[PDB]
This record gives sequence, structure tokens and C-alpha cells, in this order.
Amino acid sequence: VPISPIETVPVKLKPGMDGPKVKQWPLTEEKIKALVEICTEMEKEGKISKIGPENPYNTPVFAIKKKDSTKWRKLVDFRELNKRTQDFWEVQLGIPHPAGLKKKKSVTVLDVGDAYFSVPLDEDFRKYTAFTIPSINNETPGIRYQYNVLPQGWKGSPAIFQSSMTKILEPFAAQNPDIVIYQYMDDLYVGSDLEIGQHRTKIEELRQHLLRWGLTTPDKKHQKEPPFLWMGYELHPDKWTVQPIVLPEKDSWTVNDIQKLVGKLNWASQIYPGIKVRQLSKLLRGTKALTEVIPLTEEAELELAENREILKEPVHGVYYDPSKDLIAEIQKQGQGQWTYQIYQEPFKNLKTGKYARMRGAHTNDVKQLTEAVQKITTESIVIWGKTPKFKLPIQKETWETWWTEYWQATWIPEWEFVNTPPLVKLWYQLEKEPIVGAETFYVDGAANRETKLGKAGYVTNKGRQKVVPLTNTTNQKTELQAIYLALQDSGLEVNIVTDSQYALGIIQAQPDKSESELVNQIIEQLIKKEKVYLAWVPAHKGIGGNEQ
Amino acid sequence: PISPIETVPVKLKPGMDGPKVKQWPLTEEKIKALVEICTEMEKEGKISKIGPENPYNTPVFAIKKKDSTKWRKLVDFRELNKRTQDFWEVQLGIPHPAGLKKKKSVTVLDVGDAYFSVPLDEDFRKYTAFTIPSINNETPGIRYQYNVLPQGWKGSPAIFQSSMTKILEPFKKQNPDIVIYQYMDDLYVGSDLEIGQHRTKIEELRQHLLRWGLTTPDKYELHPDKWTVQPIVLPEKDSWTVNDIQKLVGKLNWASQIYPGIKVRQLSKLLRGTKALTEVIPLTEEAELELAENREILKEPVHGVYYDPSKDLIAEIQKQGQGQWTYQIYQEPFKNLKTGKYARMRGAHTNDVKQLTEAVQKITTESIVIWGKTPKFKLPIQKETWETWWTEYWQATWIPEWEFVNTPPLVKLWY
Ligand SMILES: N#C/C=C/c1cc(Cl)cc(Oc2ccccc2OCCn2ccc(=O)[nH]c2=O)c1
Repeated sequence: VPISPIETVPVKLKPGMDGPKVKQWPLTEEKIKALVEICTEMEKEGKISKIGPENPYNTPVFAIKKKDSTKWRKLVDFRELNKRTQDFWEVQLGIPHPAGLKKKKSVTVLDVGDAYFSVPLDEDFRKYTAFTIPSINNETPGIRYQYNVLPQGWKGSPAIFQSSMTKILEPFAAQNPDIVIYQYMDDLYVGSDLEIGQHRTKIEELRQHLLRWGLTTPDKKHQKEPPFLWMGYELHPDKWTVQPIVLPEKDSWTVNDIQKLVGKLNWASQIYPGIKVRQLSKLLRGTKALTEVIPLTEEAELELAENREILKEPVHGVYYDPSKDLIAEIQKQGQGQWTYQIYQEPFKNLKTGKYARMRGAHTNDVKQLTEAVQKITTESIVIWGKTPKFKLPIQKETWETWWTEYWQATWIPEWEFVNTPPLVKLWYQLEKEPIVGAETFYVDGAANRETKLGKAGYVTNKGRQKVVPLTNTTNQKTELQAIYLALQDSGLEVNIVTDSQYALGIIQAQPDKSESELVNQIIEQLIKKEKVYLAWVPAHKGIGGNEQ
Repeated sequence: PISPIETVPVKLKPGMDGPKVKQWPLTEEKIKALVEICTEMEKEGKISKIGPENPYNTPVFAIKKKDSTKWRKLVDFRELNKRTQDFWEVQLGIPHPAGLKKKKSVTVLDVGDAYFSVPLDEDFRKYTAFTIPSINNETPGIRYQYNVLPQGWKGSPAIFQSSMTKILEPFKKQNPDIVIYQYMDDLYVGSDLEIGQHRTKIEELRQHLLRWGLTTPDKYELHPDKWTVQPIVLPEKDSWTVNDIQKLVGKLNWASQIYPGIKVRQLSKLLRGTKALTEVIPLTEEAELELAENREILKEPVHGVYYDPSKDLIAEIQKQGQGQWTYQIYQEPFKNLKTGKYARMRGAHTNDVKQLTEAVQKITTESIVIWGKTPKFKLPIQKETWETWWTEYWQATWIPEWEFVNTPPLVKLWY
């Protein structure tokens, strides 16, 4: 009977509401007689108390059975009460990443039993936790109860328990500032650079302090020894890695299985370098049916094979040392996928990761690199509380040119060039002024929304004219098609004039790749050309730019 | 400290709950700074620690005071603001002196500290809750709520308004021609005086406020009479080419959405044949006349363009390169209440984000001086980049609303 003299947290019901009145008759005698046995023992420990039924409230009470049925378990569904209770501060949204942890000579894991039931509940609120054990048929008086402590499944239990635990740790951490205590759910994680004897002494001291407040801690040694398996991680003394990943072999794949696969691969990508989720997730583009069987493509199976080959041998991450520099290194994988490693040491990685661009039809390598740098900067700020020095496969000239002529304001911190290919470069640049001694192509295209036929053509200043017919197209596609035609039929230096703000917009963005084959062909042509000047004029204003 | 009166009761709009907003991850530096600042603030009774029973949260950041080497805590109250102050734009709402923009010099003073001597309504304190974050989510954040009128909250100057009026009353008597307007934590003081006279008068107001108990760590002059809607400029060229006339006709055709009395036809007839872009085309009489007509019509402002107080202000910014940025403050499309161009020192000091930040601050301040409220920005920057780096160069005590734009403007050089 570990009663707790802990200051309770004042709790209210959402304004306008009241306690849950839900009534429960059913069902079986066995479950009832099983409930009495537990309730009497809980009352003896002061966790619950019988109440005279003066206009009280009620909550459903079930009883279930774990494996190894020698021990019964009582269950209470607080859903209806949880609806009516006030909101509380979020407990912990995210979890600490092992790459951000710092080396400690000794680490101990302490799990507290009866965590919630050892923390008292606000008095005036207790009446809302009222519940009833049913009599055996015969409409006889039942056994009323209410919680004097934090009920399991109640909305406010985790946060209140967390704060209570914090206030309990408060006087202990004051006498031992050299030791660091982390708090996660029902677990405490202690660590120190103190010698093993002094460390274990301090651990036992902490256990005693906790036991004085009514919080139990494991008697035999202290519980587990490294690993340390935690939240899908393997934490060793000198290293961290991920729990073993299993990629299943199947003759047929479904949206669910592909979801699990992409999930596992993503999870593994934080440490094992090179993981590519692009094709496999591209299979998942259809959002319609979850049980639908999806055939794998060749690129997908190739990608998955490369992932298996990567996952063949195990790899490990190291821990963080504040005294040493934080370095980030990025490499392009070529498919629009980027991979990165964050390290304080050449052969030791703190962690790794990947950036892929899902949004947008068209883009270029420099922009994607910038976005990657952004992602890594955010991640680094979150985990280590600072930003890394960057090693990037891009020349300063390329970068500077790009951000100087870019319409949008980007930024990158101090970075150094790495000569490791593939390097990031600008494959082509449009002329900023018209070219003297170059043929001027006036291009246009059009389409019928219904028939989807359309056509694309050009008329030049040398009197050269062409019209190429199209099928299954759109106005935009013909507008790009015309420019493509002009690129095909001209020399090494060409002046193109378009009526399309669309096409102009796509081209002026200077993409080095696209998910449209046409745009890719146009890109190839622009690369092959020595000089290209693209210009725009108002459509249907009839100057030099008329239809076809 | 003492309670001069009881606490002014603060209610929100019925049906609206308190603000719940995530706390952005911060550098260890800024975290430690906030920890020091809040330790001292807790020591002075300004803020107190709270439990799990307070669900609400408001973001907090660490910036530099102005140029100062000491850290300053900047709370982002925009959400709580939107919740309470739209009622407090009504009940306690401070009137805006439209004659402020006419003055030849306007100085901005920081009166914020004044709010710290006044207690806050006991029931309202739970909505001021903020969280100092921990690195790598290792510990739950440190949680405080304000016991006194918080800086950045628009309700604060609204409550302190009477005291401010009282303290200012003697100064306004000896200086009837000086305009004084209080926006949040700042006091805007206009005058037609010479710069020397103006600065001496500002110092007079500083010593006046100081001897009356208000500390102003101002220990920054605008000129709103020169602020207007900039004219659209057509390129001045000796000769012309086909390309130049194309850019001209295009730009004018774009301007037709603004000034409908523009005709591009005679310029269109001059390019009639299919020609090389580099071919020089001399202007005719029927052309040049039209160019002059379109030039003289572009220097006169728009007709039927007025400020709607029921509509929010929108500020668009576009990057012109070489440390230049152009902006337009409007309400409805193509009707421009204000236009301008911000510039800075070129090279080895400022980068893109810094320039954009200072531009946003300048525009916001102008908007405050003119319409008495801040515009919602459309920012030419990546969301996460801005969200990461905006607190570096930010010297302002308020935060304007913003969003982020893609699909680059082809307007660009046209403006
Ligand atoms: N189950 C379970 C345990 C989970 C667990 C979760 C977290 Cl967030 C931290 C943790 O260990 C630490 C506790 C206090 C300070 C630092 C720590 O880690 C420092 C790094 N480290 C990890 C393992 C090891 O043996 N040595 C070592 O130095 C353990």
C-alpha cells in the first residue's frame, strides 16, 4: 500500500458538459466475482473507494484475460469521460534521436510499476470516475466505486503522471547535477560519467527516493542491460543502430504490403546509406484501394534488390561529441533522389538520410540541392541544436550564378566544394539578349479541347515555314511542341518567340529534368545548342507573333 | 510593484478557445538565452511556471534588441491576437491618426517596458502560455505563463491606453503640432520640424516619459511625406529594335489591366512583318505620338482606388537582383494603394534572406504609419528556409502575417 502525498493537478470538465452517465448491466457472474476480488484489493491499497449513490455518474466496466490466465485483468472504457474532460498539454510528440545522444560511462533503465495508480487524482474530479459492479441478476444493489488516483485510459493520466514524476525527481536532481535523467512514458533513463560503483550507488539511492514517494523500481539488478532495444532502435554503449529490418519475399504485392515496405526502408534510411524509395513509392501513387494487388515494375524490383544488397551487412551510427565539428555531406543518386551523411568523423556516421522531391512537374539539380541543404539544416537544428558545415558537390560559380539569377531568395551557410562526381552543374543557360546573326523563329501551337487533335508550327524571318500535325494533345503541349520544332529545325544559335506564358515559364525555370518526355527532349535540344534566346509577346495582339 | 486598479477582465469571442501552436526548434544558443531571460523574468514576477492542465501554447523566439549584443525575447502573439484583439479592436480599439503620414519626419520609440508594471487578468493568464523547447526532445519544454501584460499582445497597449494618454497629455499640450500614435509596443512621433529640432523634441519626449516612470531603451527616422504610389516607367531609348518594341508592347499590354486608356495598336503596326529580333525599327509619327500618350497617362495615378478598412492589406514582393526589391501594397487586384522599391548596401554584408527581411520590416512599418495596420505578405522564399532564418535579422517587436509563393512573376523588370 504505497499511498502518495503528491500535490494533485486541478482538473476541469469541458465547459457546459458534465460527468458520463453511461450505465452497464452485462454480463457474466464469473466476470463480476472476478471484479470484486480485484476491487477489494484496490480499495485496500486506497486506489479506489466505495461511494453512497447520491446522484452519481457511471462508466462501463469490462473484464478481460491476458495470456497465462492465472492473472485476471480489469478494464474500464473511459471514452465517454475522455470526451468530457478538459484538454491537457501534449506529453511528448517526438522522441530523441540516438545520433543526438552523448556518451555516458554508465546507463541504467528504470521502469516504474503501477505508475498511474501511484499518482493521486484531483479530489473534486474523482466523482466523475464513478463506476458500478453489477449484481448477479435479480436487480440487486451493486457495488459503487470511484478512483482516488489516475485511472488507466483517462485523458489526463500521462501528462499529469509526467509532471508529477518531474516534481518528484526535482529534489534528487538538485543533489546530483552531474547525472542526467531522461523521462519517457513509464520509463526513466539515467546516465553518468561516474565510476560503476558510485554510479550503481546513485542508482540505488534514486530507487530509494522514488520508493519513498510510492513509486516502485525493479529489484533484480536493474532490469535490462545493453541493448537497450528502444522504439525500434538498438542502443549499444559505444554505438547506435536500428533494430533488424525484415524485407518479406512475395509472389504478389498489395498497397498495404508496399506501405509496410516503404515504411521499413524509410526507417532504415536514417542509418544504412543509399536507400531508394522512389520507384516503390511511385507504385503507391494510386490512393484508391488499400487491398488492391499492385504489380511491381522493373525499376521497382531493381531498386528493392539494391536495397536488399544494402541491408545485407549491418551498419552502425555513433554518438554526438559537442567538442567536435558537425559535418554534412550530400550526394546525388541521379533519379531525382539525393542521399546524405552527417558525421563528426570520416569513417563514423552520426546518422544518414535521403531527400526526394515529390512536388512539382519540373526542377533542376541546384534547386533540389538547396532544398536538401534546407532539410538537413532543419534536422540538424532539431537533433543537435546547431547547423552543420556543408561539403557539397557544386562549384561556387554554378551556385552563385544560380542564386543571383533566381527569382526566389534562397540561402546556404558556409560550405566547401567536393570534387566527387556526379557534380552539380548548369547544363545550359538562355541568352539575356537577342542574338545578332541568328535566325528568328516565330512559333505557335493550338488545340481543340474536344477532338484533342491540334497542331504546332513556326514561321521564320528567312521565309522558312512549317506546320506539324498532332494527335491526343493539349494547348500547352502544342505550345511546347512548337518550341521543340524550332529547336529541331534551327542552327547552333536561335531566337525563338512564343505566345505561351506557360512554355516561357517552364523554360525560363531552366529545368534539367522533367516527368514529361517532351520537356526532356526540349532540354536535350537546349543543351545541344550554343545560344538560345527565348522571347515572349502578347497572344492574339497580332504584331509579329500571329497564329502559326 | 502594485496593482494600480484591479485587473482589466479579458474575454475572447464566444466559441473561440485559447491558442494552441507548436514551438519551432531553436539553436542551443537562443535556447540558453531564453532560459536566462525567463529565469530573470520569473524572478521578477512577470511570468510563472504552469502545469499539464494548461493546454494552450504560443511560440517564442530569441532575437537581437536592435544592434545590441544582448539577447531579446520575442513572443509571437499573432494567434492570440487574432482571437482576442478583433474584439479588442472594437472595445478598447485605438484610433488611427490619418494625419501622421503627412508629417515630414517620423521617429519610432520603444515603449514596451511600460506594460510590465501592470498585472494581467487572472483568468486570462493561461492563454499567454509559452514553451522554451529542449534540444532533441530530451526533456519536455519549460512552460511559463505571463503574470503581467505581455509584449507583442495587442491587448497590452489597449489596457495601458489610458495611462499612456495621461502621461502624454502634458507633452501634447506644449506641442500641439506633434502627432503621436501608439501601435503595440511602439510610439510613432511625427513633426514638420527641422531634423535638429525634431531630434531635440524627440529627446524631450524621451526625458518626459523617463521622468514619469516609463523607461525607453531607445538609448531610426522615417519620412512619410515622400511616400506614394510609384509611376510605371517605359524604357528611354535613342533607337529601337524589334525585340525592344516587343518588350514595350508587352509591358504596355500588361499595364492595360491598370490604365484602360492605353492603346498599343500603332506600335503593333510598326512590327507588322516577320523580322529578326535585332533589326532596328525607327519610330513613326503615329507611333511616337502613341508612345508619348502612353507615357503621359502613366504618370497620373489610378482612378477609383481607395482604402477599404473591412479588407486586409496584401503586400507582394519581387526580387530584382543586385540588392534591389520591389513591392506593392494592395487590397483588390491591380488596384494599388502603395508601391515602392527597397535597396541596400551592395556586397560583403547582406544576403538574400537579410534583404528580404529588412524589406518586410520596412514595408510593415510604412503600412503601420499609413493605414494603422500591417499587411499579409506574399513572400518569394521557401517556407522552411524563411521559418528557419527569419529571426536572425529581425529587429521588430511585432510579427506580420505571411505566406509563401511559387510560380515566379514574369512581371519582374516590368515593375
Ligand atoms: N529501453 C531503453 C533505454 C532507452 C534509452 C533512451 C534514451 Cl533517449 C537514452 C538512453 O540512455 C541514456 C540515458 C541518459 C543519458 C544518456 C543516454 O544515452 C547516451 C548514449 N548511450 C546509450 C547507451 C549506452 O549504453 N551508453 C551511452 O553512452 C536510453
